[PDB]
Parts: sequence; structure tokens; C-alpha cells
Amino acid sequence: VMNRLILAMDLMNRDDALRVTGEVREYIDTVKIGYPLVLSEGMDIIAEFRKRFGCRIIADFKVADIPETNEKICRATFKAGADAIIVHGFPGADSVRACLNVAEEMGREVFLLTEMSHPGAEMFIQGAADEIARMGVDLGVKNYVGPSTRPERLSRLREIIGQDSFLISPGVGAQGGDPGETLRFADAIIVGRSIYLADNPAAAAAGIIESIKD
Amino acid sequence: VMNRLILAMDLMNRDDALRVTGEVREYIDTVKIGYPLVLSEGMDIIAEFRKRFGCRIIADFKVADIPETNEKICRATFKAGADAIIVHGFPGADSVRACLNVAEEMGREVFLLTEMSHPGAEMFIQGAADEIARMGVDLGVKNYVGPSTRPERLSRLREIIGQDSFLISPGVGAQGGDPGETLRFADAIIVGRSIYLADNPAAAAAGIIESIKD
Ligand SMILES: *c1c(F)c(=O)[nH]c(=O)n1[C@@H]1O[C@H](COP(=O)(O)O)[C@@H](O)[C@H]1O
Ligand SMILES: *c1c(F)c(=O)[nH]c(=O)n1[C@@H]1O[C@H](COP(=O)(O)O)[C@@H](O)[C@H]1O
Repeated sequence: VMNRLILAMDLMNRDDALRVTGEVREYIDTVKIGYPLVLSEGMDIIAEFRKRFGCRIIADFKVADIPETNEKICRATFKAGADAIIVHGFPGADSVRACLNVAEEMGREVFLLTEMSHPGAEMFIQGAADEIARMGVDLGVKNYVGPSTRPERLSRLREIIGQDSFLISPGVGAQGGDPGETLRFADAIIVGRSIYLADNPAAAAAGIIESIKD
Repeated sequence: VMNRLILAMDLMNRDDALRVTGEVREYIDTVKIGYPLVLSEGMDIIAEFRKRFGCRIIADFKVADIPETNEKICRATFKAGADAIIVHGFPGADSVRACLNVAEEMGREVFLLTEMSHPGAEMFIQGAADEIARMGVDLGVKNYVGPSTRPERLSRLREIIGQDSFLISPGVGAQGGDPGETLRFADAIIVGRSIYLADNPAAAAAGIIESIKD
């Protein structure tokens, strides 16, 4: 992705979301759109962003239902124009496979969320996360999400998924993660609030790239 | 809830969803709306259903993000008129607390999803599910979801949450669960496909109630 930086666009107003994304477009390739924006403005926002900015769109829906419903969610999300969807691994292999089947049907991609970045991830997810990553490898998943806030865990996750796999990482900035130490292991960093709440989002994005280019 | 039966309305077309829900309205109190319908027709569908049928609406969004984003998702969902939201416990106590805080602000309810009903739930969720339920009790959660497909697990979950707590249960019918054996432990059963894919959804709903009334 351009400059190894993915914008987490979690503003809830279409005008603010369009403004900030336009301001930082020269620094990014890829916009991650989640439920804060979609549940506020509708699924049409995906196609609008894709068209207006010409950026790849990852739908960060952290899909975590039964196989049947996961299929439905993925179908609707790809129909809306998303290039990829983020799905949780914790619900197990059948739920993940359902997403992979739809992505196959529609020539799109699945990212498997292994360990989450927030403190509560330590309670239950962390203990399962290595296994979740191996399950991904066993299912042929090539794209993964893991936590900027725990680079030792990123390292381990990278070890499991191999060098070929594509690994993106949230928790940079607001949650305490560092761009440099995350990119030792991840291919790309996800950044939301440090950019979209900044007085000058372009300056914030540019500053992050300036720490990446080194 | 009326007749202890909650309709899982996962059709993806507004007209079909309205038709089936209208047909079974005399048998239900409560409609569960999830992402299959919302991602197809928009969040406005919640207020439409609530108004047109005068039914309580549970938004089954299986919320599974970090605290900050969970707050945003819950806010948008209650703003759209939902009475309650289903959230995953697996991401940990902070993520659950975030949802409880918004439900407090807005005089609404959270249901904590403990163990899921599908086969893949055995991989990771089942091993954490008793703890997830205890975490709920420790946070003051009063409403829970657990699996019709494993009544021995329902029993254990009921044991942890106590008799006061309200427990609803999916996996009846299509997934193999039985109305009678689920209602030994759950207060209400969730039923989707057995009703909404039936040639006569009212007859299917009525048949389920006829097995409940006994
Ligand atoms: C999702 C997830 F599964 C994580 O483990 N961590 C995480 O933060 N998210 C989502 O990533 C973005 C982080 O944005 P920022 O903290 O930079 O504002 C958000 O979209 C969050 O939902
Ligand atoms: C969600 C969940 F967390 C479960 O453990 N099981 C489950 O099935 N769901 C959702 O409940 C409904 C079941 O409907 P049915 O199988 O009767 O068609 C669906 O909305 C499913 O997403």
C-alpha cells in the first residue's frame, strides 16, 4: 500500500470523512472503512469513496457470526464494492471458511484478525491468537491483522504466517503503538485518530510518512 | 417476550423482510435484526420495523471491536432506535464495558454473547465461555446469549448467570436445536430460517409456539 499507511476512517459524518480523506489522499493508497462510518452514512459510502478517491477499500467489519450469516455479510460487503473484508478468527474455522468462499466467488480478499490491539485482548484472544494464525495458514489465508501495541506478538504472528503473507497492524498513535517498531514486522500500519482528529490531518499523515521513510 | 419466541429476520430484501415479519407478528414480541438486513437496506430499517410492527428490536451486531469503536457502534445503533444490542464477550471486559456505558447513557440494553451455536464455536469460544459469562456477572450484565445446539452448555451458562438474568438462545431449527430442550434453560428462543424460509412462515411460527405451550 502507498507509503505503508492505511487510513482508518472512523469519522461518522460523510462531509468530515470526505474532507479528511481528500486531505490525506496523496499519502495513502488504502482506506479502511468500518461500522462507525457505515452505520452512520450507509453502505453506499464504500462505492463513493472508491470512486471519488480511487483508493482500495478494506471493510473493517470484524465479522464474527456463524458461517451462514458470515456468507451474507461478506456478499453484501463485496456487492457494495469493498476490495477486502476483515474477519475475526476467534469464532473458528468454519466461520472463516465461509468468508473465504464468498471472497473466492467474487474475486476479493479476506484479512484474518488474529490478536486485537486493546488491553482486553489479553483476556481471551491473546491465548488463542497463535492458533488463530496457524488456522489461517491451514486455510490458505494470505492476509492478516495483528497488534501494533504488542510488537513481540507481531513478531510471533509474523513467524507463524511467514514472509509471503501480508500483515497490517492497528494501534499506532492513539493506542500507543509506534510506526517504526510496528513496520519491523507488519507490511503496513493502520492509523485512525492520530490523523483524523489532528488539527491538520495532512500534516499528521506527512509526519508519519517522514518517520516511515527513515 | 411474547410466546418466548424472537424472530431472527435475516432476509436481505426490505419487501420480503416486511412481508414475513407482518405474517408472524401475532406470534412474536421481538424482532432480531442483524447485518444481513441492515447492510442491504440501511439502518433506517430498524426504526421502520419498530414503528410498523410495534415490536422491540434487538440489533444483533455481535460487536467485537476495541472500546472506542464499540462505543461508536452502540451509539449509532441506539440512535437508529434499537432497544438492545448483542455484543461479543471474547474481546474482553473493556470492550464490553464500553457498550454498557453507552447503553446506560441512552437507557438501552446490552446482551452478552457467551458461547456461539455453530460447530466452530468449539475451537476457541467454548473454552472461554464460562469465564465470559462470569465476566458478564462481574460487570453487572443482566442479558445473555448462549447456544441452543448445546443444552448442557446452556445449563452451565444458566448456572453462572443465575435465575434473575435473561438468557436468549439461537440455533433452534435449522442448526439442530430443539425449542423444548432449549427453553428448559433459556427464557426465549431465537428462530430465523425455520420461520423465514418456510413456505408459510405464520404456520411455522404457530407450530413452534404449539411445541412451546406444551
Ligand atoms: C480493530 C482491531 F481488531 C484491533 O485490534 N484494533 C483496532 O484498533 N481496530 C480498529 O482499528 C482502528 C484503530 O484506529 P485508531 O486507534 O488509530 O484510531 C479502528 O478502526 C479500530 O476500530
Ligand atoms: C449468532 C450467534 F452468535 C450464534 O451463536 N448463533 C447464531 O445463529 N447467531 C445468529 O442467530 C440467528 C440464527 O438464525 P437461524 O439459524 O435460526 O436461521 C442468525 O441471525 C445468526 O446470525
